[PDB]
Amino acid sequence: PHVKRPMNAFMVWAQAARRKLADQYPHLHNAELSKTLGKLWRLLNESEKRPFVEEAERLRVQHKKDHPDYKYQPRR
DNA sequence: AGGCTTTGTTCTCCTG
DNA sequence: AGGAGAACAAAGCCTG
Repeated sequence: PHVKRPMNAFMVWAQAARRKLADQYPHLHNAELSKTLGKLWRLLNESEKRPFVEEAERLRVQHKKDHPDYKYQPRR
């Protein structure tokens, strides 16, 4: 068994945004989508980012509670 | 199976 | 010393 990383603010926000974007732009692939998502992300300010920042932090805390002895060991 | 693409978090290396 | 560099979370498509 090999766990995986908790989502950060950007990833949490991109779940529902990618979706809405893919609707609007069916002809686009996730590569291109991601570029548009980037710009849309940095277009937000503190207040607009806060809920996802908070959401990434509770997700983060939960990950530690779920996996106490976890340690991130990326591959080479 | 793994690349393409993004941000943010966390890892593994270390020269002068 | 701390930071450059890269992995890896999400998505779904798509050759040989």
